[PDB]
Amino acid sequence: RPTFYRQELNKTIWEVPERYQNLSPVGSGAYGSVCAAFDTKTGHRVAVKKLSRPFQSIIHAKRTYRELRLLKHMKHENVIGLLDVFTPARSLEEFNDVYLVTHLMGADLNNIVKCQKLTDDHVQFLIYQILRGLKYIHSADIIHRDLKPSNLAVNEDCELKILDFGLARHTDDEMTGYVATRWYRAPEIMLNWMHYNQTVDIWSVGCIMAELLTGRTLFPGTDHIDQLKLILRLVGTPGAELLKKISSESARNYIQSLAQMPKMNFANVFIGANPLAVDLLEKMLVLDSDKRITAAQALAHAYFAQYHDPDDEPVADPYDQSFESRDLLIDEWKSLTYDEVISFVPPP
Ligand SMILES: NNC(=O)c1ccc(-c2ccc(Cl)cc2)o1
Ligand SMILES: [Cl-]
Ligand SMILES: [Cl-]
Ligand SMILES: [Cl-]
Ligand SMILES: [Cl-]
Ligand SMILES: [Cl-]
Ligand SMILES: [Mg+2]
Repeated sequence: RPTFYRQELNKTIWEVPERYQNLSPVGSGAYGSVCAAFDTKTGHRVAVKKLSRPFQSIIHAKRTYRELRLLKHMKHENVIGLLDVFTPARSLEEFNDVYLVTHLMGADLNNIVKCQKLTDDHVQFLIYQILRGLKYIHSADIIHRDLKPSNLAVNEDCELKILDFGLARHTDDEMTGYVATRWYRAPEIMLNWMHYNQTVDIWSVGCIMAELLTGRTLFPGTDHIDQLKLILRLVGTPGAELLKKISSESARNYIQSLAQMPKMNFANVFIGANPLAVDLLEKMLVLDSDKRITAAQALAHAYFAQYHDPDDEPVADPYDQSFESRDLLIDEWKSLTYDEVISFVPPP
């Protein structure tokens, strides 16, 4: 067991191993507080996140266990990994606090979209890396659920990592009105007309790719209905083949009210873009999710010819998510979390 030291930073007690020095607050949501630190064991600048109220309810205790399981599993160059996890508790009986340690990220994709002149080569390399990471995530039967520019870390060498997996955290208030939190969601998820599946992440990749090519949000809706109208004007209203599949009475009802529109010509929307970029966007931005390109299929598209290496696009170890359908008490979720903290082995 390492030695721990205590300090107060912005009205919060931080108790951390001596290896972590020069702690400085960086931000805080309702999920926890975050400090930047220097890790003397590894030489890395790190983010230390102290969870807030990790075991306050059954829903909160399960969410804590879900986040720790997911971060312990992810071992890939284009996905955030777990450097360390610790608790100052010496036993299950005094266990209350959980701290998570990752590499400190600087710029997100939001920063480089607003500010930099992107070549076609930049767009190829950035979207290649998102798809390489997503092939890995989807091979474990994990859905990200919240891909958007602020959840993509990028360095000076244009190297990218996926972060901030959806933990089923977002509220109705957070999705309301003119908000980036909704602009990258697939239309069938927008109003819960279908259950989440991994094809929803490819829709988000299409919205990010369009925004790197134009410098502008693809579907900046002022509310759910305005955003659906922007989507259907580009990709067309449902055809007979898709209508047949639509199980939700709610959806077919509102959709039959709208005048029919054809799919637009994407070469006239994305003026001057590489024709191979236009072709790949037509394969991602398909209303019928069964017909979208997969991450594994997209990596072999001629747009990525310069970067594609089928011997260096790895898949994940199997991931057991059976806990998701399990009914447990707060203290049982807390005991499972404690076992995962004490069994952690750091990376090489
Ligand atoms: N396999 N797909 C489906 O079961 C499904 C159910 C609902 C939809 C859907 C897609 C776009 C709009 Cl606008 C409305 C509904 O797709
Ligand atoms: Cl230490
Ligand atoms: Cl990492
Ligand atoms: Cl504790
Ligand atoms: Cl964003
Ligand atoms: Cl597993
Ligand atoms: Mg985020």
